[PDB]
Amino acid sequence: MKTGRIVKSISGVYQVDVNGERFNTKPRGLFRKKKFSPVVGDIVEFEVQNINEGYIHQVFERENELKRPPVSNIDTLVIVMSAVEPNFSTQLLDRFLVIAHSYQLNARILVTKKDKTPIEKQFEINELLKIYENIGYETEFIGNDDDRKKIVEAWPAGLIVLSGQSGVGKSTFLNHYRPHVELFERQNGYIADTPGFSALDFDHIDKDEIKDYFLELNRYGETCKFRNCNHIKEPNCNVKHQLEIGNIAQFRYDHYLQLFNEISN
Amino acid sequence: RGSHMKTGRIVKSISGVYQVDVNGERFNTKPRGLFRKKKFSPVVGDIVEFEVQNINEGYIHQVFERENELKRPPVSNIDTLVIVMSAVEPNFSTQLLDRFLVIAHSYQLNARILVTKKDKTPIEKQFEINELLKIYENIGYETEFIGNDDDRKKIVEAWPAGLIVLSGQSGVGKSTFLNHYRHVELFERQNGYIADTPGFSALDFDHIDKDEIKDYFLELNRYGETCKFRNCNHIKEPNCNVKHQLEIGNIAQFRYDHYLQLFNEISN
Ligand SMILES: [Zn+2]
Ligand SMILES: [Zn+2]
Repeated sequence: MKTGRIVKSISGVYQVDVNGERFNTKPRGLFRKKKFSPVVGDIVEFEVQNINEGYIHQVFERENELKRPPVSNIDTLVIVMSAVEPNFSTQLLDRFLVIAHSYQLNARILVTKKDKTPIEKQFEINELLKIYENIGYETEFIGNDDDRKKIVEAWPAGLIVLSGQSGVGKSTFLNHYRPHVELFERQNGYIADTPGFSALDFDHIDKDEIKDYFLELNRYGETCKFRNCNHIKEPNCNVKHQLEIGNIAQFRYDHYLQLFNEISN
Repeated sequence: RGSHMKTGRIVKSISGVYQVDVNGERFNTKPRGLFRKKKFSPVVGDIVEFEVQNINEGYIHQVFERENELKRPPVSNIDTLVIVMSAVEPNFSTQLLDRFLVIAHSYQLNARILVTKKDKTPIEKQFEINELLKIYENIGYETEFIGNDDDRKKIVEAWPAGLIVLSGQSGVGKSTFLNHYRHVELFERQNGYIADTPGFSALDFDHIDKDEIKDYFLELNRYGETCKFRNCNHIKEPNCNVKHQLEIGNIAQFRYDHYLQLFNEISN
């Protein structure tokens, strides 16, 4: 028996990587079901046959997954934002982070097009990224002067998936590895060759979960007077309080309220 | 207005006054003479009978025989020792966990296993760890694997009734469980109490003989019953059921390996 990640799917043959060695595996004889469809990202236990073939015994229960593209067990969603063309937007970035955590994904932030960004504007984005760093995210600000392969190689261990709108430069990263979805090797893991549905979407989300996905509202929410305080019109609200003494950025709370209202309608 | 003689647990010990919890009510008790005359040696966790004096104080009558204890810190009558290990920072070690379980059972403590930092752990490593925890489960331990997402107060509340002591080394996430509650003190929870402790160490080559080690590998204990050899240490003895169960996969190699290393280490 061997364990590894499915990196490639084609006509019901699943290619599992085990310590850099590829095995062309299939489902064992019995399996056809609603719970019988492996995806790229799946961790499987398989029995070796014919040197580099095998028969999948179990698919481990997925920690997470996306439907478009179909990919499971994502270790880090990199949210890719351009500094210009279009302008860096905390409204958009806050939306993306919320959707990331709605799918249970760890996220980090990558800003592109530094070399096309006026330095005064660069310094504005820097102070904004420090508020995201306060909240708990890793942030990077790059342009054409930075080695993209080494950026990708240095990201945390495991499966990287890139997410972000068209034209932010995701393919500039994905073409150091590439030329449906396939995983490619990094020194300490993998990267998917297809972005996470680009401008990512929420799937099902209720108005009461949004505060969970603002990680600082989540934290500061723990002592709000009301049990399930939405931090909107509740008295004795510690989010309102931490906002008032400046440990929550106003744009974060503004975006929270906008999204809360959007989801209710 | 209540009864005269009461039984409960010492939750706090400060300068010769022993605070005793009787059904959620605290009584500050001591021996009924000069503190000098050293009559009782009570420890946090002790079950004691006292006579009620001046409303919410008392005279200790009797400390019941300890079912178990630690000397460091000094705490008796532990219902569950929770061994807290990180998945990462530092890396999960079946070597260290096996050692901790041996110390635990050497003090006749029931143990369970808590792994932290799931959220900092690459998913492929998480599944490796889930696969190792299933082996400890087959051996008969309760196991949990948590990160930041999980509700601590809730987990710490859902553990078996009575006194929980968390044990594990520096920087593993233990402080985080206790902050929903706050030498040593017990804090009330629904269904019992909880306390802290800084992990084990010089407790192996402290009171354990080479011949006891196999008692505290719970599956070696159980399989050892039908070894032909008297006092079988499962090393080179023939007609060894441990060696046999191992050969057919009922004992994990890493368990037998850790047993062998520890045995050789205590032969010094
Ligand atoms: Zn609130
Ligand atoms: Zn034996």
